[PDB]
Amino acid sequence: HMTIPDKIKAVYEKSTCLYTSNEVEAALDRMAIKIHETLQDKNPVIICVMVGGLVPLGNLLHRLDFPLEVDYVHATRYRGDLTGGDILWKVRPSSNLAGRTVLVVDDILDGGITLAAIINEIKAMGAAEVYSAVLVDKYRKRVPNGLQKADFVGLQVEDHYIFGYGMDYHEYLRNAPGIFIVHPDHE
Amino acid sequence: HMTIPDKIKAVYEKSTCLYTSNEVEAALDRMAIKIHETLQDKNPVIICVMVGGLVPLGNLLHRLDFPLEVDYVHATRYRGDLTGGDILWKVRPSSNLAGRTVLVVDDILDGGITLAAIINEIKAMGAAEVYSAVLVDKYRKRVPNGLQKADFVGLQVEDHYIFGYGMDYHEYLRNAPGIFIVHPDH
Ligand SMILES: Nc1nc2c(ncn2[C@@H]2O[C@H](COP(=O)(O)O)[C@@H](O)[C@H]2O)c(=O)[nH]1
Ligand SMILES: Nc1nc2c(ncn2[C@@H]2O[C@H](COP(=O)(O)O)[C@@H](O)[C@H]2O)c(=O)[nH]1
Repeated sequence: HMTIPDKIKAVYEKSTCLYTSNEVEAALDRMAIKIHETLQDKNPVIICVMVGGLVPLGNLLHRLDFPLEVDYVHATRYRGDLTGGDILWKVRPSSNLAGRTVLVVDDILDGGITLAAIINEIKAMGAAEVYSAVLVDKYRKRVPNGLQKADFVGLQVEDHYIFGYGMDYHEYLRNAPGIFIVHPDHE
Repeated sequence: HMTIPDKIKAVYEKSTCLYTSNEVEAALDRMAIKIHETLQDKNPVIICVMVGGLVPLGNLLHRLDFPLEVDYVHATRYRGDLTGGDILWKVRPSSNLAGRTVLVVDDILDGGITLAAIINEIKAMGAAEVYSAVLVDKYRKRVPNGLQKADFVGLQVEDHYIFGYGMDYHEYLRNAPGIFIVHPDH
């Protein structure tokens, strides 16, 4: 009977397009300019926040024209975890970050807890400066211990269930060419 | 003293453009079409070989039009390690891969030992099928131990020391918009 790949095609067919890939590229361009002005002379280590950060960072990187390094980090947060302690670390920041300017790049700012915990841990390693870049910002959705606002924001959105351009629908659909809203039948 | 940044800026100024960003886009386009025809129904897990595969994969992903999943892996190898016997794993393949069609994505196929070791460890996790994609193939440079041919290749190149589009020069220049060759004097 019915498969997961079958449901995924269906989810995609029922979805509503919120941003075309061209609009995302535009947002990525806007961010690049802002990142340039701030970080061009900082010799930053740009940290990809796995796995949501992958396609945004990939597309963003070649728009960045100043010396930089790349690294990555991976952390997961439980549903009911509001402190930031009790977040599972898959890939930790390194001591190499000590005395370095760091830019953290993720797909979405929601509650803000994952990214705050990640930033704290990067700081705990001795990073001179820490910035944050986010493709989408769910501006109406912070919680007290969350990273309140990000330094660089591609797009501002309402609380939709969204996917595409690195954002998953249950691990699928990171490859969808834009930002899509999940039909209420599929949320 | 001379900063690492200053040296990097200089290394980029003397560099020679092998391929433009536009050329790289077109390469990625070719790969996407071939990947579609091979894997459109396999429900693959596409696996990013860190950190070289990040920008190639990131750019590639939205070109792929079929159901898929994403994961990453990280293995490094000593140049003197002529077998895969002493590759040091940063991030290992998961058990979740058991019974799955897997695509491995990397920046460059050089000798092939690092790639073949990654494929083998993936196979050992019980993977059903493993395919390999690479942005650039140094076709002349293969060793007997390494992975001989890649299933998908973006571009074939001579043995230049190269960077850009995810490929580094001592961790730098992964952001260079295209593929570039270091000046002989570097
Ligand atoms: N795919 C998807 N993921 C989301 C959405 N909202 C939040 N997330 C997930 O939650 C993470 C951020 O969580 P926070 O710690 O900000 O509450 C993101 O990196 C992302 O994985 C959404 O609408 N779609
Ligand atoms: N930046 C850069 N990396 C290279 C080059 N040649 C080989 N490498 C690195 O070595 C890996 C290939 O190793 P092999 O498969 O030959 O053991 C690639 O994934 C890449 O990270 C090059 O010209 N430039």
